[PDB]
Amino acid sequence: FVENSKLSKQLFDLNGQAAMHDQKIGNAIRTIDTWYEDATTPIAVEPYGSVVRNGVAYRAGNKTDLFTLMDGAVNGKSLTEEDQMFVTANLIRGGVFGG
Amino acid sequence: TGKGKTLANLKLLQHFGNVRCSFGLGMVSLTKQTAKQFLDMGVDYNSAAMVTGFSKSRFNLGSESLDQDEVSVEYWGQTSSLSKVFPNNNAGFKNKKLLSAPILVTTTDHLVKASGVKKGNKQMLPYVRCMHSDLVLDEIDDYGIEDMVVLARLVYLTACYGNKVIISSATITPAISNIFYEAYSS
Amino acid sequence: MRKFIIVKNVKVDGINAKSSDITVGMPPATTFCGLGETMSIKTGIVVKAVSYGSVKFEVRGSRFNTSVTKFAWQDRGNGGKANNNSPIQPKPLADGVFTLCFEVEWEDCAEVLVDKVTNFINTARIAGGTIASFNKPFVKVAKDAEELASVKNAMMPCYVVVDCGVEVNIFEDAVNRKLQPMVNGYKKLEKIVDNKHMRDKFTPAYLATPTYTMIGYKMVSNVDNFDQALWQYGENTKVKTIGGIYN
Amino acid sequence: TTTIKDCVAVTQELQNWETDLSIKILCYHSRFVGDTKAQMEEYLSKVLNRKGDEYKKFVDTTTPTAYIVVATPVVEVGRDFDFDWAIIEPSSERSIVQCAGRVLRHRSSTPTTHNIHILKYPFKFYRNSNICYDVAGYESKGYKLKSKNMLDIYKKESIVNSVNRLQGDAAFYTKSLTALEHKVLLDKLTTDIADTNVFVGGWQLTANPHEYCKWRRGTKNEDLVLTDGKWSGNVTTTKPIQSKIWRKWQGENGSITVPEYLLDKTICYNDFYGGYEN
RNA sequence: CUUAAAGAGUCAACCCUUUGCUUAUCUUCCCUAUUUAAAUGUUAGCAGCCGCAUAGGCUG
DNA sequence: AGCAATTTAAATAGGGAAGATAAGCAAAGGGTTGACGAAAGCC
DNA sequence: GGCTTTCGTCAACCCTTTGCTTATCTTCCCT
Repeated sequence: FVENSKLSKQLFDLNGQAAMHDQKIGNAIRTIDTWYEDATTPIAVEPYGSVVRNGVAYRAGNKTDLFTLMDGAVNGKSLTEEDQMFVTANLIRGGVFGG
Repeated sequence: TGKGKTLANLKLLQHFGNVRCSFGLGMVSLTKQTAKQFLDMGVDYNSAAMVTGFSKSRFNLGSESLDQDEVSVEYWGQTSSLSKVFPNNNAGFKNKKLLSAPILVTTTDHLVKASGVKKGNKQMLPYVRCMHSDLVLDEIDDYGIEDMVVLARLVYLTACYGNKVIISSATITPAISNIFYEAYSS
Repeated sequence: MRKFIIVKNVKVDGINAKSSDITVGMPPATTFCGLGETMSIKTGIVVKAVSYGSVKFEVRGSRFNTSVTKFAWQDRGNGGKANNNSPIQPKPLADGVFTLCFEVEWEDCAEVLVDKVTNFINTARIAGGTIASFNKPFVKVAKDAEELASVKNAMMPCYVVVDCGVEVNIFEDAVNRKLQPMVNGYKKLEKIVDNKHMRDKFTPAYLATPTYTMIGYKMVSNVDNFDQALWQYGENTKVKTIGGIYN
Repeated sequence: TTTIKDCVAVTQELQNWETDLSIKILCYHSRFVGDTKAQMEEYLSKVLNRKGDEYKKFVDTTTPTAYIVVATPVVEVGRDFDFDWAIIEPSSERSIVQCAGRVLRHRSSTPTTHNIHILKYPFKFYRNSNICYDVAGYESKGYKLKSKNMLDIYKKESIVNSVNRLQGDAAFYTKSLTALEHKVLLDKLTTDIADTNVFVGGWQLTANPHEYCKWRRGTKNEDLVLTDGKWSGNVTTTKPIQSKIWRKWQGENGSITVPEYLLDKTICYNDFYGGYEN
């Protein structure tokens, strides 16, 4: 990401050598979420099923985001294996889940 | 404006007889305009002398033969008898046009040095010019305040030898008209 | 046609900051008018008005209390008590760098006028303070109003005093309109019948209570009319500006 | 307008001004090279001549067009120009009368509503609110207007002629432009001798009236000279906005008169508008 | 002759200690730098040999 | 031994996460700065 | 007969914690 750089597109140049970000790779590890509502393609494991590119969050407003399933599991609501696997996948992804 | 002020000034000068005047005007181009009016109405270069002391390189293009414009610096004129008392027979072209002109259509800075100078003998030529010639200052309101002060000094010096001052300004302020009258009265 | 002599950066220290009972700080225009008439007496150059500005001014003390002066046992007959500390009467002291501009009328060269003002200032005392330093005074003339402003701007940098007048009284408007009060003169209470303990025995003497006007500080260039900064002795046993009340 | 950078500011605003009007912008100040300046003069004298319809052939009058000339006081002195209308930045009242004389100078048709729109403030108000009319005006440090609002110091609707300058008023000079003008004129050109005055006596013997009263007293004025396309000093030719320029004459020789104050920085000479601060 | 005239404020000092700012991030797509042209300005001031010469001449 | 050319255009947009805390002590001094009135030796 | 020294006489608070203003700059013009 650049702003004032007098150059339109930079590249991640680890010591000159062309490289790609670890977050790019780690996002591609966690592109396993095929368990949302309109499940046609795997999306990146996110607390909201959110993608910047498509401009939509596949798990927002329809009670399958990570926070409601986490609250549910904690309380006692039996999480379905896919929902359980999604919550576990977000836990090994990481992130602040408080508020 | 547009009523022919400078032509009326020449008419007023010629009402008293033959004309001997210094048309001191601001700007080079306004002196060029008054010279062109003087040329096309009745005045030749044996009586008129347009003086702009910078030798500007503004030439007329298109057709030199079909111009009928661009009043120039020749002054066939008549050399006055005062040139023999000036240093080295006055000078070349410029001071001969200054002193010996019956009608001197000039930029005004060739006349305001008559009132005096810091260093040198640059006072004598406009002094002896304004001694025997009338003074015609047109649109004196466009000058600065110190410029108008030294112009009224020139008016006082011109009136010191009986010559006639023609001021031609439409937007005159009583103050200006008054102090120019008081300079002429002194 | 007006003539002025300006003494710029008059560093004075030991100024008696007690302008009156209720004003402590910058000396009022009665002080500088008194300085002007003092030179009218010593040097003979008779002074109409003085325009004074403050470059720097600090009252000695804190922000709420002035530093009192350690008094010396100088009265007669109190020996024996001289070993103890002398009692302190209230006289605040201050330092101030001033710029003075005297309206004078002079008929000789500017060099002897500058020399006379310098010889006065070398023996002068601004508000009871020793004149620590001062630049060489320079003469400037106000032929017209633009020339008056030339003299005005020749006192840069200084904060001159402009009169803003009294509406109801001093305390009220000092809070309301936030202007500064100072002594513009005095009010005569009683004729003094005992001239034995005075400076002159023939000069008539009156007990006085200081009248005050309300004034503001404006930089000399921001003052529109220089006559509103030139204080002079008015004929009401007061001092006043030539330009009147600053608007 | 009043000064040169004011003229290029009005020009650069009007060139970038989005409107349905077909604005065609000229710059007409005095800081120009010998060639360029002279060319502007001859063109303007032959297009603003309205005693006949010869100008229809020097401009494109077929298409509805706004031919706008942004100029400094070089237009109000000695120019036989005839504009349909003028927008005046106020500096002095004789400037108002002279730029009224540049509108309907050759025609005799009376205007119906309004042919002059006077600006509310000079542009020096945003740079110096203490004094703003001193550039090309008789306001100064000794003669300050109490208010700079032209509703306060001028009539809101007024027939501008020489009458206000001809009458002469000394009272209320701090809140009207005309009485400010008359005041200065009687307070500098007075019946005294002073030293820089007009009745000067006793001082003619001295060099004082030629030193303290300097004829054409201007600023230092050094001359940056263009020699065959190559400038002399710190000039740096630039490129104008090319939005609405109607006429732009090029120059190769000549000289520009730069004040010593603006010599510090580059005057940045340009073919369209001469000198500015950039 | 300016609320004129006049005046020593001195001294002394321990700010202590303690500390988890951690957590997870897709920058990304897109695309014509195009076309010219004398390097001139003598472009070199040399190689022998005639001589005491680093004086002066000759040879091509 | 100075000569080194001109114009033309420099990217639109979408985002700059909230949740936590922000110490409690104990100190902070006074020492001189009094003029009238009244006994009371003293020239 | 003042006159100068020293001792006795008479008191009692409710404080508040920065702005005041805020600096002396170029149009014409021709030489």
